[PDB]
Amino acid sequence: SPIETVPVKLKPGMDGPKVKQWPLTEEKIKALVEICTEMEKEGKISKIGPENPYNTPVFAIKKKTKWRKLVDFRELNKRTQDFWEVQLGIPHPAGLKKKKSVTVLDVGDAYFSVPLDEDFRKYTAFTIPSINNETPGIRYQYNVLPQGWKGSPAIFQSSMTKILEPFRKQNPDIVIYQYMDDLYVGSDLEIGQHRTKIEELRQHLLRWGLTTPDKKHQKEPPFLWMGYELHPDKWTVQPIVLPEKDSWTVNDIQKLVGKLNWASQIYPGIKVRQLCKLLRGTKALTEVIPLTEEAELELAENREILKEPVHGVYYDPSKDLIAEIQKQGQGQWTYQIYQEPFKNLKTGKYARMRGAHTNDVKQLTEAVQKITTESIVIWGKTPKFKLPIQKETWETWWTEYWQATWIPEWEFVNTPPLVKLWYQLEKEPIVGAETFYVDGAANRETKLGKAGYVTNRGRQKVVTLTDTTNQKTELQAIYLALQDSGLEVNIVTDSQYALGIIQAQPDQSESELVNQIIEQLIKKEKVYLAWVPAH
Amino acid sequence: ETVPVKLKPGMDGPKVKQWPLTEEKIKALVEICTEMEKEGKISKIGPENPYNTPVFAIKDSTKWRKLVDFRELNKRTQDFWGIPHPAGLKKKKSVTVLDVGDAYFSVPLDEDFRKYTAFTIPSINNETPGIRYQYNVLPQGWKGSPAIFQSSMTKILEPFRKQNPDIVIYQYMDDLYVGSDLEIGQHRTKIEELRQHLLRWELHPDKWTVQPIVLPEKDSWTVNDIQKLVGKLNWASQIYPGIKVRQLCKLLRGTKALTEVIPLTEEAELELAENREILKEPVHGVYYDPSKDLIAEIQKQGQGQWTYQIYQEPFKNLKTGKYARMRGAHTNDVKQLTEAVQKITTESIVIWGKTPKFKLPIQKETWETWWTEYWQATWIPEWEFVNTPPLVKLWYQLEKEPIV
Ligand SMILES: CC(C)c1c(OC#CC2CC2)c2cc(F)ccc2[nH]c1=O
Repeated sequence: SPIETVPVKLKPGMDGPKVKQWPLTEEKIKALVEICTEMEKEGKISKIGPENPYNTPVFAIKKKTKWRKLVDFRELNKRTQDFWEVQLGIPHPAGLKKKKSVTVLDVGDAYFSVPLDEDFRKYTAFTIPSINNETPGIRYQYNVLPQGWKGSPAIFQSSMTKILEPFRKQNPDIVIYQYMDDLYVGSDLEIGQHRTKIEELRQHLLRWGLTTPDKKHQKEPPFLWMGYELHPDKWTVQPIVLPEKDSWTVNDIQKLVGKLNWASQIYPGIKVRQLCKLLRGTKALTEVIPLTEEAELELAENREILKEPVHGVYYDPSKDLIAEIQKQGQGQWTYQIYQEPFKNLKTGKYARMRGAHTNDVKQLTEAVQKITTESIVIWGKTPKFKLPIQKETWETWWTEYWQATWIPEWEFVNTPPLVKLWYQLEKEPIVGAETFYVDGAANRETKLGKAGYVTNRGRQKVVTLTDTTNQKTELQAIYLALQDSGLEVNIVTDSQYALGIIQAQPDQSESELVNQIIEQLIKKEKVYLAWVPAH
Repeated sequence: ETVPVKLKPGMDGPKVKQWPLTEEKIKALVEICTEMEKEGKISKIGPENPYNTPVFAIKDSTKWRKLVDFRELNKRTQDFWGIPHPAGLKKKKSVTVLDVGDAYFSVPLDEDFRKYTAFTIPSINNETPGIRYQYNVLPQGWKGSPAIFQSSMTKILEPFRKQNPDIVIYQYMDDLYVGSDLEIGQHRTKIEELRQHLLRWELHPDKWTVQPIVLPEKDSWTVNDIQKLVGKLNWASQIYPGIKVRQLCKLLRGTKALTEVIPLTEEAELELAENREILKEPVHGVYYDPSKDLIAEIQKQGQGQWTYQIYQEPFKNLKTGKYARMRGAHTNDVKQLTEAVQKITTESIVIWGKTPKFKLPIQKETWETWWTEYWQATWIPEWEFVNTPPLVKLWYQLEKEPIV
C-alpha cells in the first residue's frame, strides 16, 4: 500500500524482544516455510539476517485443517509504546438512524495491507527453526501491521479514516461505520444508487490496497451486533436459549444467572431470586446443586418470557425523545426510551442499589441521571422525562434536601406505584405530644450496654443489651421511644447519627435497626426529633 | 520564536478522557476547530499521540466559545519562577473583567510540547472516530500561556496604565480585571477606552462586607429554643473559646416538654450577652498564607440560599458569605451551585489572586453531568464532593442580613 506509515516507538527506554524460538518438528517447519515464502513475496515480510538481535516465537497450528502460523508478540507488545485508545465506546443499536440500505464490507487482510513504521520493523523479527536445532533457521521481519501486535488496530483504523475522508465529504448522504475489519455503510439512496456507490467505495479502497470482496464471504442482513439482529428498518433481539438439564452445577447456575441478568434489561419480568439462592454455601464450581421446586418454577417462567419476540425502532432525529420510569419495588427501577408510543428504541433496569442509607426520591434522582448520561451518549440529547412522582412531592423534597440535586425537564405520569416521602419530621416541636429524653450507653469493648428514656410525663424504661455497640444503643433508645409513644412524639437525643437522619430523613438503610426506626417513623402521625450536645 | 517549555521532572502528559457532549456542543466545536485548523492554530494528530484533555463548549453570548480543561496539563507543566497580586485591587469601588484569551493564538507553542495539548471531539453514539487535534499556538486555559505572553502583555498595557495610573490591572489566566474608583460611567467609558486599545492588536470589591453571626432573641424561650441555641454555641466555641453555655445548660436540667417556657436566670442572660459580644467580630490571628492551599466550602441552605467559607486552616476563615439564587435558576440546584462556584472563585482571584479548592455539597455524578451547561468562566477550579455536617450549616445559616 501507498499509505504514509505511523511513527512508532518503544515504551520508555526499553528494548525490543529477545525471546528464543520454540522448537518445532520437520512437519510444522516445512509448513511455516511454505507460508512465509508466500508472505515474503506478497511483500508482508522480509528475509533479514544476523544484523538483528530481536526475536519473537513463531508457532504452527492447524485451523478447522491446513497448516497455518501464529506469532506471539506478547513480549514485543508489553514493550511497545502506548497508543490513544481504540473505540472502547461502540455504537448502541438504539442510537442508529434507520436506513434505506445498509452494507457491510469485510475489509480482508486489513492489518497486512498497511505499511509498518520501517524504523520499528526490526523488533518484529522472528525465526523458523531447523530440524531439531540444526544450522541457523530462516529469519524474517514484518513490513506491515502484524496480526496480534499492540499498535495494529489503532494504526489500521486511522489509515481507514484518512482513506475515507474524501469519499465521506463527497458523499454526505452516505454514512459509514468502521469497526475492527468491517465497514458498515448505510444510506437513504435508491437500492441501485446504493449498489453503485458501494462499488464506487469498494473501488476507492482498492486504489489503496484494500481487497474487500463481494459474492462469497459477503455478509447479509440482519446483522449480529452485541445481542441484537439489526435490520435497516428495525432491530430485534437475538432470541436467547436456556438449556434444560437434570444436572446443574454451580458454574452452570452462575452462567445461567448471568444470561438471565442480561435478559432483564430487554425482557420484562425476568427474575432469578430462587436461582441465586442455590449458590448459598457452595463448595465447588463443579458442585451439583438440585433446583428447588421454586427454582424449577421460575426457570420455567423465564423460558416462557424469553420465547417472546422483542423488536425495536431506530432513532428519528425529527421526533421527540421520551423516557418513562417505573419503581419496580424498593431500590429497583425500570425505564424505557421511545419516540412514538410502544415503539421502544431501548429499555433497561437498574439493580437494587443496596446503599448505606437513602430514600426513593434520591434513588429516583440517580436513575434519572444514569439515564441522562446514557442518552447524552446515544443521542447527544437528553429525554423529556415521565416520572411516577407528583410534582408537589418533588418540590417539597428537593427544595429542602441538604444536597444539590436536579431532574431535567420532566412530567408526572400516574403509573403506580408512585414514589413518595414515607414521612416528614416536624419542623417545630409538637405541642401536646409526649417528650422522650432518650439515652443509650454501651461498653464498646465488652459490647454490653443499656438504652432507655424518661418522658416529661413520667413514663420510663431501660433495657440491657449484650453483644451491641454504642451507636446501636443510641438508636435502640430512639427505637423504644417510638415504640412506647402515641401517634405524635417529641424525642430529644445527643446522638450525632440521629442528627444525620434529621437532615436526610432516610427511608431505607444498611442497618436493620435504622430500618426498624424507619418503620416506626413511618407509623407516627407526627414526630419531631431534636439533637442536643452530649455530656 | 518559541520558548522550550517542559513538564515537571518525571511527569507525563495528561490522558484524561473526553466526557460525552451534547449534539449542539459538538456541532459548534467541529465548526470552531475546522476554522482554527485552517488558520493554523491547531492540527489533526495520529494514534501515536496517547495524551488527551477534555474539551467542551460554553456560551452573555450566543456564539459558542471553546473551552478546554487543562487542569491536568497545568498541574504537570513546569513552573516559571507571572504577576504579584496587587493588594489594592480589593479596595476598588468597581472592577470589570475582560477575556484577553484570544491574544495567545498569536504566539507559537514549542513544537516539542504540542503533543501534550491533544484534545478530542467525540461523535454521538460513537458512530465516528473522535476528531484528534493538538495545539500549534499558545492554548487558552493553559498556565504557560499568560506567562510566555507576559512581556508582550505588559508591553501593550503600559500606555494605558500611565494615561490612567489610578486604575489597577490584573491578569489571571485568560482574564483581565480592571479596578478603578471612577464613577460607573467614567469607569466603563475608561474600560472601553482600554478595550479599544487592546483591539488594535461588574464587580464592586469594597462592598464585600465581612458578615457576623447573630443569635436569636425572644420574648420567651422554650426548652427547644435553648436546646437549639446551646447546640450552635457549643459548636461555635470551636472558633471563639470564650463562648460559654454553662448557665444556659443549667436551665436545661429536667425532663420537661420541649414546648415549655423557661425563665432566663440573670446569670444565663449575662452569658448570652457575653457571647453576643464575642461573636460581634471575626476571630483574631487569621492571616492568609501564600504557601498554603486556599479552600472553599459551600452549604445548601434551602429556598435557593447558600453559605460559604474560604479558609486555609479549619475554623480560621479568611472570608464567609451567603449566595441567593439568581433570577431564573428557580428549579435548578446545579445552576445556582456552578454560578455560586464561579462567584466565590472570582472573589478569590480578586483578593489573593489564585483559585480555591472546593468542597461541594453535591454528588460527583450529578455535578459532572451538568456543571458545564451553566459554566461561563474561562478557568476551572479544583473540587471535591462532600456531605455537609448538619451543624456547619446551622451555624452559618445564622449569619446577619441587612435591615432592609
Ligand atoms: C452508518 C451507521 C452509523 C449506521 C449503521 O451501521 C452500523 C453499525 C454498528 C452496528 C452499530 C446501521 C446499521 C444497521 F444494521 C441499521 C441501521 C444503521 N444506521 C446507521 O446510521
